[PDB]
Parts: sequence; C-alpha cells; structure tokens
Amino acid sequence: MNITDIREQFPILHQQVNGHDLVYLDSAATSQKPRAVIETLDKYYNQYNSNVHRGVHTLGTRATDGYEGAREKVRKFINAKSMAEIIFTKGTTTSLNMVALSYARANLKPGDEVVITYMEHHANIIPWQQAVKATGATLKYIPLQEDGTISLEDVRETVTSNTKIVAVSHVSNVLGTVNPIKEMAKIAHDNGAVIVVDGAQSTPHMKIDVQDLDCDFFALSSHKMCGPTGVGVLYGKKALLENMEPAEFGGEMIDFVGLYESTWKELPWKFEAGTPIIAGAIGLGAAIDFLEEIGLDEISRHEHKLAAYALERFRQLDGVTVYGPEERAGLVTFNLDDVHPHDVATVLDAEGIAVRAGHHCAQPLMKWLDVTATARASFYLYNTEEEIDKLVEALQKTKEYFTNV
Amino acid sequence: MNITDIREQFPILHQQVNGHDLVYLDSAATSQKPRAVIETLDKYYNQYNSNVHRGVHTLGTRATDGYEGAREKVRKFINAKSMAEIIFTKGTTTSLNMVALSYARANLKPGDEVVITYMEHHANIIPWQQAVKATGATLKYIPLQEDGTISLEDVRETVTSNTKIVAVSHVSNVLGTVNPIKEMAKIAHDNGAVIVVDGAQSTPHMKIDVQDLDCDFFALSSHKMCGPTGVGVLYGKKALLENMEPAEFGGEMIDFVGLYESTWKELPWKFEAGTPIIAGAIGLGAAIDFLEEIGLDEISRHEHKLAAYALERFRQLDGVTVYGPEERAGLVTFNLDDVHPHDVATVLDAEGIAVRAGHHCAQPLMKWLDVTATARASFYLYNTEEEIDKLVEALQKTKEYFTNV
Repeated sequence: MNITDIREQFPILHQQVNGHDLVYLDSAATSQKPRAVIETLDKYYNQYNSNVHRGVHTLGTRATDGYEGAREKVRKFINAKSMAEIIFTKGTTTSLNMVALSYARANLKPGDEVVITYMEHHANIIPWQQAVKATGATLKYIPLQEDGTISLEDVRETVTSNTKIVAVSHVSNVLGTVNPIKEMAKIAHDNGAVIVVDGAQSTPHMKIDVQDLDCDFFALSSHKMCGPTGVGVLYGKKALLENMEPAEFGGEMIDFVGLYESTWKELPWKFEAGTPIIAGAIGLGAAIDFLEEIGLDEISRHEHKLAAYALERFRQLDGVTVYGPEERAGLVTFNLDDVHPHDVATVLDAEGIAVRAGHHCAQPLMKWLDVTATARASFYLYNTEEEIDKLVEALQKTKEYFTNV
Repeated sequence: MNITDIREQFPILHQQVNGHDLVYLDSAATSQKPRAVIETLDKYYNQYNSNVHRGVHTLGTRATDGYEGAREKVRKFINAKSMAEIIFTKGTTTSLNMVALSYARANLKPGDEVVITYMEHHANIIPWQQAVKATGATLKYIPLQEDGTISLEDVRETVTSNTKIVAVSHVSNVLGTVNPIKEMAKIAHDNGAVIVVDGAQSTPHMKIDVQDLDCDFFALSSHKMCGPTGVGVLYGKKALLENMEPAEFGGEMIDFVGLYESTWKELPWKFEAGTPIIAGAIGLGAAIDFLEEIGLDEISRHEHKLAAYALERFRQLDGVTVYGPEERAGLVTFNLDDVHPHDVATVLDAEGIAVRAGHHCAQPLMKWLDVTATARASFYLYNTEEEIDKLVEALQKTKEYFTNV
C-alpha cells in the first residue's frame, strides 16, 4: 500500500489554500474521490446514460446493466446473501429514516422500547424520537463508560424483553469508538428485538460482513467512502424487508396500478420509487472496486497507524484534551484549553489545514462530554504522518498565538 | 438557435449503435447532458468537494457557496419569491411523496377529497392513493375529453367544496397534452383546495413561472432537463411549507436535539436531512445556466416545430395511430396496427433509433386509451427533423417487414 501512488489518483489533494499545501483532515465529514470514480461518472454521461429497467434500446440496456451491476458489487462488498437485500437510497440518513418509517412505525405499541446510545449521530436519533412519539412507545439510552465505550453489561441492563429495536453506530464519528455490534446483535435477538446499525463511519474504513455481524439492518453513505454524493445503501435481512411496506410510492416500484389500489414490485425495487440515482450508484460501484483493489484490511491498518501516531503526538502537546478511547478508528476529536474550537479550525485553515469544529451532529454526546463544541481531525487512505506533524505543529503555534494574545 | 452547435456539446450523441448513427428519441424517459454539466461535476470533485454548511475551511466554504448558489439559480429559473421555497430532493417522485406525507396526511379527514386526472404518471397517483387510505379520505378522477385534454368544466364539476388537494401534471409524458394549470389553480383555490403540479415534463421544455401559475406546490426532476441523475426540486409556497412537518429527520435539519425532543431549522433546510446531494445540485444549477443561455422560449419553439413535423409525417403512414391532441409538447406516443410496440422498439433499435415501448408509468391512462401498451418517440433541444425522417422511414420498413412476415 503505497501512499504516494494512492494520493496521485486524487486530483483535489494537489493544490494550495492560503498559500500552503492543502492538508485535508476532514474525511469523517466527507471523503475525496479518485480519478477512477470521477471518470466512471464521466464515461456514464459521455457514453451510455439512458433510463433503466426498460432495455428496449441499446443504451438503456447498458445503463441498466451498469446500475444493477453496481447493486451486485455492493452485495458482495458487505457480504449480503442477496441483491434483494440491497436498496439504493440517497444516504445513511434516508436509509435509517426508511427503517424508522416502514419498520418501527408498524411494529411499535405502548410498552415497547427503542434503545439507542448517547454517542449516536443525529441521523440515528431523531428518526427514533419521531417513531416513538408516533406510536406511544418509549426511547431509552445505553449509558457510556468514562472512556466513551459501551459495556456489554450496560447493554444487557438497558435492553429488555419489551425492546423491539436496538439502534447503534458501528463507529462513532466523534469518539472514534468501534462498538461491539456483533455481541450487541446477540443481546438484541435474545430479547426479541432487531438491531439497526449505522455503518456510515465504518464502511469506508474497515471490511463489513453483515452475515458475521448478524445485523438486521445496516446503513452506509457513498460520499464518505470515495464515492459520489447523494447516494447510500440500506441493507436489511430479506425476511424483514419482505414484510415492510414501501416508504415512498411511484413508478418503478409498482407491479399493477388500479384507480384506487396498487401492488408492489418484489425486492429490492419495492423500495426504489421513481427514476433511480443511476450515475451515482454506478460511481459507488467504482468506489468499491477502487477500495477492494487497495484492500480494506490494508486501509484499516494504515488508519490504525495514523491514529496511534496522532494520539501519541497529541499527548506531546500541553493543554490539549482528546475525547474517547485509545483503541479507535482514524480520527481525533479534541479541544485546546482556553481556545474555542471554531477559532482553532479558522487558524488551521490559514495554514492550509482542513478540520471540523462544532457538535459533529452529536449534541447529546457533547452534553455527555460536558462541552459545547470540539474540533476534529479525521484521516483516510490518502493521509500521511507528515500531515499529522503539520496539524500538531499548527496546534502548538495556535496555543502560543492565543497565549501572546 | 443552431442545432449543429448545440449537438456538438453532447458527446453521447456522436456514436453508432448496431452499425447506424445513434438517433436518440427517448428524452421524455431521460435527457442527455452537455459538456458544461459534466465538466461542472468534474470540477467539483477535482477541486472543491467538501461537506457544506460548516464553512470553517476554505474548500467547505466553496462547496457551500456552490450548493446554495445553485438553490438561487433554481429560485430564479422558476420565478419563486424565495430560496426558502426551493427544497432539493432526489427527484419529482420524492418531491410529490413529500407533499403526500407532510401536507396531505396532516390535512385530510373522512369527507375530504383528493382530485387527480386519468392521464397522471404513477408518481402523481400512488402517493395520493396511500394518503387517502391512511386518512379515510376519498380519491376522485377528473375525466378526459376524447382527444386526451381536460376541460375546465369537468374540472369545475369534479372539484367541490370538500376537495382539499388537486394534483395534476403540467405536461403529460404520454399524450403530450399541456394542461391548463393556471386556470385549474383558480378552480382549486375557489373551492378551498391547494393545487400540486407535477412539472417533470414541462420544466425541461418551457419556461416555468410559479407566481403566474399560482401553484401551491410544483415538482421537477434534474435528469430530464440536461442535469445529473438523483436530484430534483420541490417548490412550495412558503406559508404552506412553514406549517408542514419534515418528511425525514436527521442531522442538518435540526436546531436543537435533546434526548427525546428536537426543534427544526428554518426553511428550506427543515426539509433537507443528512448530507445533501451536493455535486448533483451544483450540476443542476449548471444545466439551468446552459438552458437559460439557449433560451427556454427558443427550445419550446424548436420542439413545437419538431412536434408539428412529426405529427404530419406520422399522418403519412398507413396503419399508425397517434394518441392525444394536435397542440402538444415534443413527443408522439403511437402504435402500429397489428405490431406489438415492444417489437416496434426492438426493430428501431436495430436501426440505431432509441424509443420507449410499454405503459410509460401511466397504467390508468393506457386503460382509458383501451390499449395494453404503446410506443413513444420524444424530442429535445438536440433533435432534428432529419432524425424524425429516419424514425418515419423505419416505421414504414417495420410495417412492410411484419407484413412480409
């Protein structure tokens, strides 16, 4: 895994901001794309764009085979049993909303519980808040350990025989924690619940195998995994999808339309109403080919190296707090003592360095951490230890600067 | 308006299928894209991709300004009063589903009516079927005249003081009919109803002015108007949007998130949950710039010429039935006597010619027309009368061929 040769495929990395080479450390907000993905969109719009699932004409057939081809690539990439379990959506947020609308709203009654955790991103909070309000069910929170991990005994405590849904992130976009999904799925199933996994921050960075995890539903976003914006996937076990009603209705997802009543297509097309995200989903198949060629285990080993290096170099700085555990995904969320994280991010952008400052769509977690906001540097397959040196040198200079001020 | 110079900007037109120059006459299913749009996606992913609505770092600010910039371009393009009324979605189908979920489901009771027409595309049928079933309201159909137009007296008859919603296409994707939306909106408002306009087939081809039409909601798709797939718009009057609840929930559309309760952003962001369709919406702004540079009135005058030429040349063929009125948008849906439309479309594809055969997502209309399927040739700004000659010559040869057979 050669990082020079990988970075050479990402045109956007090769430019300056404010007179300094770009140092992009915000891949947890969105990732950058290699030429293989951008040229796959180009070749689609230059050569074979047409609407799909007619195949009466030649370009139509080629677009269809591209779109359903990419469905198979995603099936293989997360080790789903069938393409019937792979639904294309606009992103993780829409995928989790589909489960909350079609599954939760149809299966919750007063007495029932939905259990989540305090570290969840809002995409995996607000749909559940709404589904429990609609049904008169109850929402509960799994507590966190002091290093921001989840203990399985706390899971066992919170989940009861009235739990119907446990929803949890695979990897936290703030703490970097990798949650014990596979053991949490056992706990859910033992209680008679399903588990819904927010895989937006795990899928880009480590191999996913939904048969090993045994999750009931798993959601992911193309834009965080070197693929186009506007597209994601919802995986669900086929027997659950078969019994769920569609979240949206229209052409493409019907079989017969009468004046008042209609019947639905089989899966997966039951859940894909209207002309699909044709180019984006073919580009997400290209991103999967690109990542698979490098090797997800190789990219996870590179991120492990960068995260171990970052945590060590952050410990060298005085007056800097890092949140979450030592074992983690490739990101560090932090604050400088007495400097607002927004001013940290502004000063770093003057040195070329892109990081995020704010709540990271995790307000309940910020409250748990007893802070109003934090800064976050995140890493991906194109980042290097030299860029981490530049970040830690800039935080040192920021510290000195606001000191002099 | 020079058609040679326009076609030179669409790389996909310049290729052969089955040994014959491509003749693409299926723009009512999806349109082709000019280099200005494809190179706008390229320049986004090559130079300034980042997540939006943080602007703490330089690329982030540029992506944000691109995305909200394109929102303003769409506002101006349909003459909306405010960007608060312009919501980005994945397509017309999702936009109409949002109205059916957030508006209809909250405003229908037993006794209330939703009125549609028999010519509607399924996207503007099935959401209403579902919303009336959920609420115990009634669905009614405006009847059609024999040439497939709508009379305003039939509108006045069908719409009553119990109507709450009239939903209708601006232009029919089968009949080519242009509906009298502006006068239908008056009839709706006089009865106390809102009007929801499916503008998927009008927006690419003629100027839209939502203040002149006075529609309450208007939906459109990027992929039919030279823009990227996976993106559309829902326009709604600000006072209606303000009182509707979100259709989906997550990051980006919240202001404050507590453990059990959350409050929403102002419009338009209240209706855009999760990381948005950043590249696609910037490419749809580029498509609007491209179309505005040519001039929508110029493209409508070209389509009028092509449709008048086609209807005349189709009348020259024996044994060919054309459906719908003489005055129409740029498409012809037809059948050859005694030839199945699927076999017509197959034979034409062997001569390079791409058309559609089937129900065109309008099963109730096919039933009204007393046919099980039809063939459709549709036209756009890059098509020419010579291509229409090739279609009519091919139908003549198809007629002779199945005759000999």
